[PDB]
Amino acid sequence: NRHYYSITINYRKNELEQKMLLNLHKKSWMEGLTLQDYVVKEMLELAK
Amino acid sequence: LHKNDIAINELMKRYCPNSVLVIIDVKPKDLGLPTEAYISVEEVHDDGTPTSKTFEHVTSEIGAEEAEEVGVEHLLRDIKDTTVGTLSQRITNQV
Amino acid sequence: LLKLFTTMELMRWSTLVEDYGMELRKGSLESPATDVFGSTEEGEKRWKDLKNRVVEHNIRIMAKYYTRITMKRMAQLLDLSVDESEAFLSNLVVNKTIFAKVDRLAGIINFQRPKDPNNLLNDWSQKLNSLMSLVNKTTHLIAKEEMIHNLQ
Amino acid sequence: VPGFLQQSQSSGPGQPAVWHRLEELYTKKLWHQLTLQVLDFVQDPCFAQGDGLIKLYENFISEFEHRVNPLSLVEIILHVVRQMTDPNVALTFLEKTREKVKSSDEAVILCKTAIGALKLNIGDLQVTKETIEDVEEMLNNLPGVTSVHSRFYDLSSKYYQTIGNHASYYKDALRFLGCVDIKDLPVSEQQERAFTLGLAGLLGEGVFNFGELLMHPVLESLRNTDRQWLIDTLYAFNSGNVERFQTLKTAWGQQPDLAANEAQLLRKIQLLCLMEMTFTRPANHRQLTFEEIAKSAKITVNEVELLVMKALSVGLVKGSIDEVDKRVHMTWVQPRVLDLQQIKGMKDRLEFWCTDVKSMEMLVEHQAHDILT
Repeated sequence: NRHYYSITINYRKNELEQKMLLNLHKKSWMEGLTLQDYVVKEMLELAK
Repeated sequence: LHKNDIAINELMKRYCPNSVLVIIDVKPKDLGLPTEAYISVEEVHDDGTPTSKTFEHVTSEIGAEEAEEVGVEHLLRDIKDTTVGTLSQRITNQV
Repeated sequence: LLKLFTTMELMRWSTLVEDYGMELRKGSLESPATDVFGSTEEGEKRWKDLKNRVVEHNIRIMAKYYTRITMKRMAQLLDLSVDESEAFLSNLVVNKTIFAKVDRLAGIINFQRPKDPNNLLNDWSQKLNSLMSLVNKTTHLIAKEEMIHNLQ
Repeated sequence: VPGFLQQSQSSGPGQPAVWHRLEELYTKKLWHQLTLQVLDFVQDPCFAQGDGLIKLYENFISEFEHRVNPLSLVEIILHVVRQMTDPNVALTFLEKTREKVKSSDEAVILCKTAIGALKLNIGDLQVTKETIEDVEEMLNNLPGVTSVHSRFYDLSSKYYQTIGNHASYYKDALRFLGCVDIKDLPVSEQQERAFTLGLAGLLGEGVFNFGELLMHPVLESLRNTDRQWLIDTLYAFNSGNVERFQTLKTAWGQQPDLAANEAQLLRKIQLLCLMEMTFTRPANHRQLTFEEIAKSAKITVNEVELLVMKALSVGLVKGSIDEVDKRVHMTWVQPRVLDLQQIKGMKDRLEFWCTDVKSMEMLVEHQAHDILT
């Protein structure tokens, strides 16, 4: 901070792109179709 | 894709043996995981057409990388993650 | 020879004897039928050993298809008496090549499967395996939806 | 040189009219109109002693011109070899045109198809497949012409004449039905094609399905002019299956070549019902009783084993057999083709899964939306 001073960084709204940034991220993370993903008693025997 | 898209790939095959085209979407709407991908091959046809060049669909999937989620995943900030085990699996079922 | 080894199914053992009974008269070279069927004490052992090839190769494919079988049906399928089956049931099971539960009171016998305790694989192969084909529908459906909607 | 075409000027009525232009074609040095007019003379049926005398000058033409594609050079020489009648001295000249002509357009694909065409007198079965396989190796890239692929089917179809894997002929027919869209040949020739095509394709059992593309539009237009009883028994193997009268009908009209495959084709209809009866019905109703197989397939109780277990190796059904009650259990299924009643039968039992699940899925959304919020 001697000989320098920092500067403020704010985001002018890209939200058009930022809205799809959330949609592209979460949809790809939601079971790929939301369908795909949708040790029985034994997983409950390991759970017990 | 208009029919003219056959000539864009064949021109740039000097750069790459097989040029994969990616159809994207600037405005997210429907029905799901967005954009698209095609590959350029020749299957001809069973009916006997002259050799037919038609782009076959390539499954597209989003992926991540280190250090790139810094600013990307920051700006949203409104998402609830996740929660795995209660709401996460059941909302999918309704969908 | 190789026909019985590939795809198996069923054939009358005498028809195999019709083919392998001519090799005695075949020749030119009779030496293949000499070392085998030419010797009386060596042939009778290899004849019953030839039986072990044809009868067990049925048991090998039948163990895959059982489920269950009646004892009387096994006799006409193995082309011999039920008592010869019990002898072929005893000598093959002591080799523990195929697990079998044999009930002689009602005649219902079967090859494996061990009592069906299975739970996970019943539910997993149901939900995981089969529904993967059910959830892959729209995946390649929108792939072909692009195909049909671009031309027509 | 100009005096050579002046003595051959008039071959009869109407011949000189197009030949007066032919002499002005090379003097103007335009080799396209000279290609098409000679090809028009090649297309014009002749003995032909006209194209046989000019083949020496046409050989000299290709020398200094060096450009025009050998495709026109192959089309003229195949009418000339009809006058020569000798495949030996012609193949020496045919390979001569292959080595002397080198261009970006492949001269091997058009020459090798011409070599095997003249090789039918060798007669076959020895050196054929070597020059037959060489075609599609170079033709693999780039098959843009797609017309030479029909010439590739010819010598490939004559390779089948040794009998010769009948099941491969129907697979080789895909290299014909898929070589050119339009027929461009008399349908009466193709109505006797489907004569032996339906037979031979049904004879060889190497192909287990054989009914996939049997509904293709260009072959069924031939099946309209073709003998109707042969098609009605083809629908037995296309859908059928039994239809016991139709599977016998193919043995009524055509006696020969069907004697060895008779009892075999009686086996194919027996494995064709196993997949359909579970496909046609919604089932399950999965496990089947032997008396039902003994009804449809009309087979004795002792032979049901060989029947259904052979289908296990073919791959149309994997279902194990329950031999206590002698009931044959089914797994998976083999779909074949489709029918207008199959789409209507689909919308009945397909959308029924859509309307039943979504109805009770709303019940999952209704009650359980309060505990989520």
